[PDB]
Amino acid sequence: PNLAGAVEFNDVKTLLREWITTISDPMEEDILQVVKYCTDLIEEKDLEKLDLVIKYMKRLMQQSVESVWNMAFDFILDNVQVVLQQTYGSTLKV
Amino acid sequence: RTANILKPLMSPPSREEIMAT
Amino acid sequence: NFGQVVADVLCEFLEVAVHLILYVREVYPVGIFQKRKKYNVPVQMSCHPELNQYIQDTLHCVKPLLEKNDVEKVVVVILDKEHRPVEKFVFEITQPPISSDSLLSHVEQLLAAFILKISVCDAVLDHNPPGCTFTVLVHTREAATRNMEKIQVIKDFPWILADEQDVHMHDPRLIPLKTMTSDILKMQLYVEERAH
Repeated sequence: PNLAGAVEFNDVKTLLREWITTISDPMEEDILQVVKYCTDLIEEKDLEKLDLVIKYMKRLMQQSVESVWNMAFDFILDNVQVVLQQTYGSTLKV
Repeated sequence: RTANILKPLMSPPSREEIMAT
Repeated sequence: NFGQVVADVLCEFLEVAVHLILYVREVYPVGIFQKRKKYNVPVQMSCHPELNQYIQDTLHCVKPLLEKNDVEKVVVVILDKEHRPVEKFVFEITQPPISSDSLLSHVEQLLAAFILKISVCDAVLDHNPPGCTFTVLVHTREAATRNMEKIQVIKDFPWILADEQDVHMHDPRLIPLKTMTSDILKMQLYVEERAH
């Protein structure tokens, strides 16, 4: 098991793509389901993927679409990082 | 903090002993 | 029974990766390294006989512990001149316990990509203060007497238990390079890098 909708990195890309670009909305359920996906990458010891997703979401969300996506990213980063701190004793990067 | 970590006793050759060429 | 062939595969790999790290992190001067090709990648490899011997004694001793799968992570530690750890290259290992042809070459295909990540890894790490030394640490799964025995394989090359001073790094920040899965091997390489 892993999946946002589903799975391979370059399909998780396309989904995050269609999400962040077209939507422009704070579906709070959905931000949450991304936090869960990220922290599960942590538990599955899958850090390469955790980093490509975090980095890709920085690119697509920081550029803007107003700012809703700016607090969202911050929020996802926060939770990923507290979990990383407990399970690896390390914060991530950039 | 526990002891399931192993280490060689011997050290790798120093930068100097290499430059000894 | 494959215990030994995966250990085989991994030892050949870690040698390549260790050498490359000492080159790319500049723990030894450019000039003792010779260009080579491994897993079809451009790599560097010391040809200083004692450095080579050192790195080999280490891997030879770890091998049997890989065979029985008791090693949890193998870590290459770069130390500053005060012997404080500046950064660690962490190879976290799993060996999931059967087989239809050319499994091994698919596994080496995947390891090749680790070698590259290492060779272009200056792009993501801050460079170290000069006069850095390095060391190898083997984290066992279990704290076990059996482990010390099977590692003591060369007299003239003893192992001891690590101190807190060997392992403590304050405030580590995490830079994953590569993860892989297969029927025989699951491994990830991340760097833990000192904060300031």
